[PDB]
Amino acid sequence: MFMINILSLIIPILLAVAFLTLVERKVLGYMQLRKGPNVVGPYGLLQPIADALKLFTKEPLRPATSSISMFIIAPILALSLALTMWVPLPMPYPLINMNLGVLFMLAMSSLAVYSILWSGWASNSKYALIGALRAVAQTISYEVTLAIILLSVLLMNGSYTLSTLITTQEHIWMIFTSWPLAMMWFISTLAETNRAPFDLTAGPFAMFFMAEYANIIMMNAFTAILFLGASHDPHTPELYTINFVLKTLALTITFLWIRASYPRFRYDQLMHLLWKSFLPLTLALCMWHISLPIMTASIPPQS
Amino acid sequence: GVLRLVMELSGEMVRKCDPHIGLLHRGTEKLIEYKTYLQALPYFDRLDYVSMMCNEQAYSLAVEKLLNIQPPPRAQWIRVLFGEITRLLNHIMAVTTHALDIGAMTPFFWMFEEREKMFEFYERVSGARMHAAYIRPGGVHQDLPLGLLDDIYEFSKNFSFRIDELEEMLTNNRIWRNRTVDIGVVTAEDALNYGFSGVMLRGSGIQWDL
Amino acid sequence: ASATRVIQLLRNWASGRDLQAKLQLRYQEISKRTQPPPKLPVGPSHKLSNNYYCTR
Amino acid sequence: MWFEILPGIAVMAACLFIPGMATAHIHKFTNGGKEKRVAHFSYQWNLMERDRRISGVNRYHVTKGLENID
Amino acid sequence: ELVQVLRRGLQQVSGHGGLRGYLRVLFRANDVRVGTLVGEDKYGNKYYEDNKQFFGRHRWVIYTTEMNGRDTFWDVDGSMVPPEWHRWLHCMTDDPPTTKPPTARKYIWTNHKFNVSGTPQQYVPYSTTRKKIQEWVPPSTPYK
Amino acid sequence: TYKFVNMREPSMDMKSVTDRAAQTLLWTELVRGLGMTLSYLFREPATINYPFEKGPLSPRFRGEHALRRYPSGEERCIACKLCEAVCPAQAITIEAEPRADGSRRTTRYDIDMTKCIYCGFCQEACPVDAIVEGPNFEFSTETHEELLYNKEKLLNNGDKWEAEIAANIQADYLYR
Amino acid sequence: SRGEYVVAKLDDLVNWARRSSLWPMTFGLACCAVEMMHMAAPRYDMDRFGVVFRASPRQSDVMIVAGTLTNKMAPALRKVYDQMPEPRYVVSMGSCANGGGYYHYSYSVVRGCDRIVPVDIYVPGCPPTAEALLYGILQLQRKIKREKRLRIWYRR
Ligand SMILES: CCCCCCCCCCCCCCCCC[C@@H](O)O[C@H](CO[C@H](O)CCCCCCCCCCCCCCC)COP(=O)(O)OCC[N+](C)(C)C
Ligand SMILES: CCCCCCCC/C=C\CCCCCCCC(=O)O[C@H](COC(=O)CCCCCCC/C=C/CCCCCCCC)COP(=O)(O)OCCN
Ligand code: SF4
Ligand code: SF4
Ligand code: SF4
Repeated sequence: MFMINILSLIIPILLAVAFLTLVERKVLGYMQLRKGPNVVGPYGLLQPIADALKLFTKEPLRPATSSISMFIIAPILALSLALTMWVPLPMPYPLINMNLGVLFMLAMSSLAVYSILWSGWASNSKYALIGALRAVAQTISYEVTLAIILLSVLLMNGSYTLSTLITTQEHIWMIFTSWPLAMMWFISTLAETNRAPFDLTAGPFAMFFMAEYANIIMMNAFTAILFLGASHDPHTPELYTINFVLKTLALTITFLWIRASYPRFRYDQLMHLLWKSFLPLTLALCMWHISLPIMTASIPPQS
Repeated sequence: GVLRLVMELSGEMVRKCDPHIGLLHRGTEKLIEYKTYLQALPYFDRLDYVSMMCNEQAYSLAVEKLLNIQPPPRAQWIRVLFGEITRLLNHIMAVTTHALDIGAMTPFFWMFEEREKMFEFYERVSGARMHAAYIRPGGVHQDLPLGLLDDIYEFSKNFSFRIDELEEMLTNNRIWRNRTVDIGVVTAEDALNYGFSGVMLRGSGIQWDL
Repeated sequence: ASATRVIQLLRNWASGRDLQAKLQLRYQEISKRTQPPPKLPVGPSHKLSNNYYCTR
Repeated sequence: MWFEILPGIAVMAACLFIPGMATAHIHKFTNGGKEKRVAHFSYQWNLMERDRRISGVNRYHVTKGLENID
Repeated sequence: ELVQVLRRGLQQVSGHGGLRGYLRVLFRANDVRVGTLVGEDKYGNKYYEDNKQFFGRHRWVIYTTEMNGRDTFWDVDGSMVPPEWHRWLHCMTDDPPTTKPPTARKYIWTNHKFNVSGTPQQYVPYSTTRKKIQEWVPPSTPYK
Repeated sequence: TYKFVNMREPSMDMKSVTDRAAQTLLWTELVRGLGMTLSYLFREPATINYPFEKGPLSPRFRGEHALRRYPSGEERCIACKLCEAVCPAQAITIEAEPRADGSRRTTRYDIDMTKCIYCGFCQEACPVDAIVEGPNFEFSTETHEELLYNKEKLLNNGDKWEAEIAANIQADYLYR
Repeated sequence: SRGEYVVAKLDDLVNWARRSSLWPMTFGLACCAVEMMHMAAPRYDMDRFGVVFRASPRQSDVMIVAGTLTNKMAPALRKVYDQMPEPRYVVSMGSCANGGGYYHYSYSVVRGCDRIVPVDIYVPGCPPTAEALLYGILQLQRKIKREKRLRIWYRR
């Protein structure tokens, strides 16, 4: 019954990313003294379905000269990576129990830039290529600090196994052990998914949108598991599932809140932000988190 | 609005910027020559269409100066009141669309509710939300309805909190400051020699207000 | 505006002000949509005498 | 009012309930009512292989107690 | 607190005639508020007010399901309001046409019509004047 | 009298420098802006439920045009052509002649509604209150041709809206 | 029979989906754009009908011409219109776009945007109220609801 498990992982995620559009519209509207969609469906609830059908029945505008191969490949890679990044996560029990699950998620996120590169290349435009290059540069820049912050945090866990993160946070959350790293991690996950204040950039358009929103939800779930450790009772995992889902929803709504609250950076300003504020602090706190367990004789078990 | 902008870039930096205008040239000045003064009044509503009443007042004052007459005191007080209301409308529009273009977008809705209230005032006085054509070169078209002043007072006693919320979203925000500070710096002498007026002068320290 | 006493406290704390004192939404405090007839006085030149146009 | 955002969120929450819960139940069903065995480091895998060989049914989760010691 | 607001929601469900009326109003108007009935319309529109709502929401109309010739269960529009209720509903006056009705005339339409654009009964412009120059008519008789 | 908007000098004592450093490193003003947006979410939206609710209007509002008539049912227009002379947009076209009873009436009265600027000069130029600009604004059309009104269409508009038009004129005529 | 019943229901579904999510791009040429932004302001909240604010041309369902179209601007508007994916609709807002308006007798103004692109709905006014533009958008929705593409294909 492994195929049923794969399907019960894939399908609910796609429904969640479909209704996240509704939630975002509703939340931004109410923060803007108005409503979101409240006409299509009893409480707007049929708006995502109408959006999907309309998008899937509209003419697709193939560039008529661009590389059709990469034009079709880019959304495939984007959505495949987005759906793959959900497999490693333990909610409480993971679909695939990987020893180096964190490294696997890092590698998937690193691949996620080929879709941007290929979509920019296959637009047959100089301006869109400029935009794609900017997006790729921002993404790689911030995944640097994601990797460094992540290993610094994992030094208190003892391994790359994501399940052990539940064991590490049995008594206290990781947010109390390292809140500065969590702050920079949150900003880096904003900048990684091209979300405001870092949003400088028919069918396949919807495919790309689905991939981006799935990446948003997965990144927030990863943040919740990494820094907000729920308590897991082996004889009733549904408590852990509900707690983890609530925390993930809170973080996604916080993304919407941030989008509704701020202006956006310039390109050079966010580049300077990273390279001159996050990287120095990230290196310093990596040094500190290497030294800390040895100084206090609190090194985690697994080797 | 509608704008074409041809520029030359060396990498990130802007080297040259040449704006192309005339995409909204309707030929208003030639059309005015075929109308009477009254018939030519409504063009000034359409000129700067965010501050409709102020445009009307300028034309009316010019025609009054040429006619050698003067509006009565009540008309003048009405004109100054609605000129200040129009200044509120225009500054809301300018600040919130600036912020929207930068990417803030929330104060736009917050303040466009107030803009809707001021269109209610414009509508009560003239029957039209924007192009009122209320200020005529002899005064104003019609008297204020009986309950208008009370509603204006009720509106204007809550607006300071709206400006405060705008400032809380914008003034001390570091992203906003980094987007605005030291951008487009213009000296007083250049502002004067280039024909600037209004805040473009006063932002450079020139003390001038008509 | 009608809101639960707890919602009012939450929104007041988050904003930093008293929201109930100055509300964005208009209520019965506005003027009536039916008003008494006006009278609208006449101007200075409505005299019956000493009002030749060449003097004004 | 704001609570009219709650329906969609609820729907979204229900969707995010489905994967994890499903996994748990499947791990109960294919593992004889117990959590799926974790096998890192290859000593754990050796334990599972020994269990599978001594079950008599080629299934590691069929546990043999003292009733099998004779 | 929470108990009070849930009781008010329950009263809203009760005051629309039960569950069927609740879903009817929710799916026809996307609103389930209850207000005092102000008037019935001869075409079937119903008019409600609630002076504790803020300005703009204190008056509303529930449209009839069948106006002159079309089913209007879903396809409603604002042009279906007759002029007297139009004047009241836009807050041009504080007085509904029930307490004081409009003046009666022999030329005023007894049946209001909605916007008939895109229907066979749409308006088609034409010149309402006669022919200016009329032509010469040759005789029917032979000339030779 | 003039004011200074940005002529403040930050204090350089250790406590003020530490406060600014705490603002930089802990994002205090960003959290303040988030707090205002959160507070602002927890209040009533300003949206009205159109078309079941309508925005406020006034007796003075200028909408679709209408030709009126006297209580006997006889039309007020006397073909004086002042509305046509005053129209800033040249949107009114008029032709007249003596009627069968010798009355001074129009045979043609067109208003091009795609030329009209809805200034209402025509109704304030009329000496008999014949042409008015009524309170209707929901008269959008699917073809250009149906926005070119002739005398029959405008007289129909008058007969259709006479109740509301007369009430509005009663409300507003003492200000004119 | 079932052959026409199935296409009738499927056409109804496609029409509902198309009209319940109308994504407009707006040509804010002149002061009718202020009234369309007032239609997106909190009081009317066009987004609550499924009509998003400021869609991109490559994913736009309807074009709203709001302002005067000058001769200098007409080719750009036609170029933008051609780019849009089909099915595409055009709403003409205000006197200037409907028929030239107050600049009809000008040397530099297009006497109606329907010389350049076909128009589905004409919203009159100078400017139309935001409520009048909302009435026009809902009229376009009803017009979309009336159309029936699958029946024509089945019966041809
Ligand atoms: C599992 C396999 C899925 C495959 C793909 C299928 C797509 C998903 C299926 C679900 C679609 C959801 C349909 C929702 C339609 C109901 C909307 C309803 O409320 O509309 C009303 C009903 O109108 C119409 O009668 C609805 C017709 C919709 C289609 C009817 C049956 C179609 C079923 C065919 C599905 C089979 C597909 C075959 C190939 C996949 C009219 O309201 P409207 O006018 O808007 O709004 C006016 C505004 N007011 C009311 C507030 C004043
Ligand atoms: C005794 C031994 C103790 C061990 C050492 C511990 C000491 C720690 C003290 C300092 C730690 C603070 C570091 C935390 C992060 C600091 C990074 C930073 O401050 O960068 C800012 C910039 O940071 C930002 O502004 C990014 C904001 C982007 C918008 C996003 C809004 C997010 C705010 C809402 C709350 C976010 C919640 C985050 C946590 C979530 C948890 C999952 C500086 O840039 P500028 O002000 O522009 O000037 C630099 C040039 N001089
Ligand atoms: S409202 Fe103005 S533009 Fe329109 S017909 Fe009357 S006078 Fe002419
Ligand atoms: S409508 Fe009035 S102003 Fe115009 S021609 Fe007739 S009587 Fe004269
Ligand atoms: S149509 Fe009227 S309101 Fe719109 S831009 Fe032209 S003159 Fe202004």
